[PDB]
Amino acid sequence: KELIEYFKSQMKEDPDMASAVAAIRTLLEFLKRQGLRANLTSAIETLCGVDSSVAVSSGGELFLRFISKIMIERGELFLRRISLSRNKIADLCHTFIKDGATILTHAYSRVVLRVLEAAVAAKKRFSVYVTESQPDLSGKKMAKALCHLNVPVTVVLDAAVGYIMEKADLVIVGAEGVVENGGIINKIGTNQMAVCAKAQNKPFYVVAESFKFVRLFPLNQQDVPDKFKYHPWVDYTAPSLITLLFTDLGVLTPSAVSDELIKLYL
Amino acid sequence: YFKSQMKEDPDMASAVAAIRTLLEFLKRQGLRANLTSAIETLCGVDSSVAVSSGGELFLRFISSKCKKIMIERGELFLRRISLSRNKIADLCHTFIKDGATILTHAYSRVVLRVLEAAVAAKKRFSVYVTESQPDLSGKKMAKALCHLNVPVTVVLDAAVGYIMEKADLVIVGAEGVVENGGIINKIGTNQMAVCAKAQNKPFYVVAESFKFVRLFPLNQQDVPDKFKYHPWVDYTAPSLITLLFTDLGVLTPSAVSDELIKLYL
Amino acid sequence: GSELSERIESFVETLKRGGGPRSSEEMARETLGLLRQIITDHRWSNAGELMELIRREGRRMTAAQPSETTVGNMVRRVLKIIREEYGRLHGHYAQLQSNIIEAINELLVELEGTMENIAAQALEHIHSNEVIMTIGFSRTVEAFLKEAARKRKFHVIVAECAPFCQGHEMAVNLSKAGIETTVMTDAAIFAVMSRVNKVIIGTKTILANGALRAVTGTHTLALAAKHHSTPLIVCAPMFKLSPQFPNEEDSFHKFVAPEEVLPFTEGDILEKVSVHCPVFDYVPPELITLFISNIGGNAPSYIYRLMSELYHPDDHVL
Repeated sequence: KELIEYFKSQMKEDPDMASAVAAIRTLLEFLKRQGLRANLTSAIETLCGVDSSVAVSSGGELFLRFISKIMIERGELFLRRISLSRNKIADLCHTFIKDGATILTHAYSRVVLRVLEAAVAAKKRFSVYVTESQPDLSGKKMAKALCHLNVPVTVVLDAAVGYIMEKADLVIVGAEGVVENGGIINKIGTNQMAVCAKAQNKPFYVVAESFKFVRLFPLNQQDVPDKFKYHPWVDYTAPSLITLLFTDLGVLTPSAVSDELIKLYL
Repeated sequence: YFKSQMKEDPDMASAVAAIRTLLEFLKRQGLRANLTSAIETLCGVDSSVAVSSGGELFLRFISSKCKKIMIERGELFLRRISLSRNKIADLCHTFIKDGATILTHAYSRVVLRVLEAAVAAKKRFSVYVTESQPDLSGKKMAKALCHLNVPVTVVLDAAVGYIMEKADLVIVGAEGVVENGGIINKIGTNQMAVCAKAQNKPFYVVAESFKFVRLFPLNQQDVPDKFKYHPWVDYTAPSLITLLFTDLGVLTPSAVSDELIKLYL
Repeated sequence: GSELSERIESFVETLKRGGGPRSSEEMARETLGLLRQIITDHRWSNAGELMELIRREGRRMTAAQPSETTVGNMVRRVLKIIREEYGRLHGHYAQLQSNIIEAINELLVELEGTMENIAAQALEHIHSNEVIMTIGFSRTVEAFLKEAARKRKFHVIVAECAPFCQGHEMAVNLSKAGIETTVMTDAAIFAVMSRVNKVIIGTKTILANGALRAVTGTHTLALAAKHHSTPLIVCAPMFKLSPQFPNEEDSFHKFVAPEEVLPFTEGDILEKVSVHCPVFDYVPPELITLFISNIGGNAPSYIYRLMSELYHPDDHVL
């Protein structure tokens, strides 16, 4: 389908563009081309099939909710507003890093990269520990991009997150999708790090945008839909192990996301 | 001394090979200095806690015209160390259930012997093995276990917390048992023990008696740096260990200190 | 209005020198009265000039003493009142002053009533033959305790503070009412925190994440409570609630002269020894059980909504 063509076009033209943002852009571009609602649901399933991530599904659900003359206007405004979500999250999260603190980061993520790039711009000094993320060697890419900014990065082993947990002042990880109960769907090697951080009273921070809120409520690692895991690729982290949340809507607690979703009504 | 080939036959552990080498070199007071010389030389090849533990045990046992008694005692001790594994397996194979799910981290001869002794008793179970990213020994363990007619499954090192709820018990081998009760094992053992403790999952450990090292690590940094060398070993507190299956019997993490005190090492 | 400037300077000096009134209620009332006077005796045409002037005045008052988290709250409340009024009248540049004054008076009377509003909820959480302990000295907690001592009977234990032993006054005031109170040191908390059934304390400021900046020594009390699984209640009005998080803030505590910790008559060792005297501390939200406010009890997980309701997100930086 030309839908996948346009999706790959937006993904390749902009390398740092998120998957959900590109999906919403493609949906709004095809909207110019009732009956419309089924047409859209159909577009969202093909897109979801090509990239199996929670962010794309959340973005599609949010877009359709926005769809329920005026829609083009609201959609352009929404796209322009969500474009600056990275900067909105950075300007609020980069202040929580103090001098002399050691950071423990998970696999590569553009948002944490932007947060650290903004923190180092404020005349600060810290240390970072990136996990290799064995499933796919993206943690090494993160360490490379960090050392490119003149910061003392250090790649650690995927099984050493517990060995260096005592030498970490805080933990800042991304998220593929924020579930209704405040939990997060992140890389498969995230639930084990949060457990250790909680076992050693280490602040476990999470960085995510607003388009990653999804109407899901998994009770354990099994309730997660198999279409998102497929050696699973993602896991669910309980909200009791999360300290705070940094979103474009402002610094939120694990419980505020449920209130936001209830306000939105899916 | 001679090259690392007293381990020409693979089965045999490194500590037993070092003990055999030391005993044979003893057949060549002032012994002490020579022997310390020897243990230290031996250790260059193998940065492992089991080798140092066996060396310290032999040095304590040495504590010189009456060498008959020493040679006889060394021979008897070597025979006992050789019979170690059968006793450990026969005593630990009773804690495995029919249809239960087992979780292992890395390759170990002791846990493999335990699993084979359990499956020899007409028991059926599933085993999950971690790939052991540092060195791919988990795949070797799964290959050696698939031959025993056991439905083995290999999981990533980062996915140890995803399959923790499916597992019923956790059993792994220890390279060295610290005085307080903890264990010095592969880097991916402390995180697994912590994840198991958070779900009330039993955490069993199997190890011989020649691995009781007289150390007392306070954290991940107090451990000797020579054993770690991307580290290759970590420390696990005894509060995360349920029981210890050794050749002396089934004991608690608070019993190895009693043995080390009675030994006056 | 030179008299207004003189009053403002006197307030700033007494706040930066040794603080204003002794109790927080009087501090908030005086701040709100000063803000009302500023709004009355001053010239402006648009609401933007008034709101930016109030922002500047509040910034000055906060720079005078950053640890006094009672005046910035009133400034933000007045700013939110002005913004709500402007949005109601425009959603205006000739009669906006009187209505602001009426709103401020409505806020003042409820500010005073907060004490009774809090004390009225004493019988809902206190039962007979209960063992409750407290630390420090707070008027709100004093009223909350002595209001239910007439019909209910319980045992009270007051832990004094090491730098400034202020719990003695509270213990004496409670003993004068016949509650069977006991006095102890702040070093025997965990030793006695095994026969206690509940804990009630008062704070100086409530952060945005449901955390408390109370006197030094309450963090250990909360840790011991969470270890022994004892509900710890915090009685604090709404004006003790600030839209700021634990981190993202420097000068969180207040450091006073070391005279209270180590006297000046020690000798020469004072040249080598380094002494620090923190007045406040930080308590994470995970160790709090309930929040007794003027609008009833509330869990620590529902503080963000009260923040969004009371203050404006753009007025958090001030």
